Amino acid sequence: MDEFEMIKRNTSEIISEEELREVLKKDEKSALIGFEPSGKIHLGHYLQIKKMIDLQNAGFDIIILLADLHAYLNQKGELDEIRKIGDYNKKVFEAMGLKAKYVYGSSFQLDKDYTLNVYRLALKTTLKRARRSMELIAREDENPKVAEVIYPIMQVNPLHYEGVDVAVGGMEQRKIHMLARELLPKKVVCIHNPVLTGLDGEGKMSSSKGNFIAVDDSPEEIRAKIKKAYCPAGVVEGNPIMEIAKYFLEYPLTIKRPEKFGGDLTVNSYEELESLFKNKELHPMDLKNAVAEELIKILEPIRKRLL
Ligand SMILES: N[C@@H](Cc1ccc(Br)cc1)C(=O)O
Repeated sequence: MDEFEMIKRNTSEIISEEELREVLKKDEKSALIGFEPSGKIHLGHYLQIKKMIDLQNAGFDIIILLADLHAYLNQKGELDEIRKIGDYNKKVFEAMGLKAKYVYGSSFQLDKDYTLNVYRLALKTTLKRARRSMELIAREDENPKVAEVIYPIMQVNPLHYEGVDVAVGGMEQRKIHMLARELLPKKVVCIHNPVLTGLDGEGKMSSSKGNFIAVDDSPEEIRAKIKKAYCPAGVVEGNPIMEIAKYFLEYPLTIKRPEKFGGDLTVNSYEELESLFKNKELHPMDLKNAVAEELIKILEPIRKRLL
């Protein structure tokens, strides 16, 4: 894989790929991701951080926006407590091996120019579109607040992207990013990462849903979570165990089993794994055993540093 293919690997879309190729030619390029700070950092976060690390390996300067004001607007609590969750997230991201600059949103998002741009964009953005943009992001609320529609307009504020060539986020961000594509004065390449399925297979992985493996989970804990996880024989779609295998594991993968079940299996790619599992040659228990043990090893250094 050249740089472009490394970056493209395991993303859901790049907007646009011709734009990304132009960016890669530059000496200096920057990529941004924002996160509302989360009390637990989970594999969904890790997947994206891994992508920022790809970008870093591709010579991008990395910026992590600790989106405290956004989290505030999205009902995650008071700013001071959010910022301390932010500082913890920074430690986790550093433990994952990311080399980045960290910025707290509230550092600049209360500046007069930033605020003026919020209001200018507020004039340009329909309520309907703002609300549509937040469907996968907004905290559940029986009586949606004005804060909900301020959030996306802040996210499209041009002062977040000045000197940034690439923005990365989950596919949940795509409607907001489409807003930005249309409104931003200077185009920024969007790279969208896939959204992991929840361990119970019931919806998307999320902090509020308690359906994820946190990167600092004890090995006992990871094993129990994976043991209970949705993982029907033969089915790859919406199978979180297969997702973990696709997104986190290295190949060739050596799947240890009893000789009773075929004995050790060596698989040279995720697509190879996909065919075996789909053909019912690899049973969920062994796939889970392998995924849990490889995942524990993957996360070990991170859990260890957070010690
Ligand atoms: N919308 C992202 C947070 C975010 C992302 C990007 C900016 Br700019 C501001 C905030 C959230 O879902 O984590």
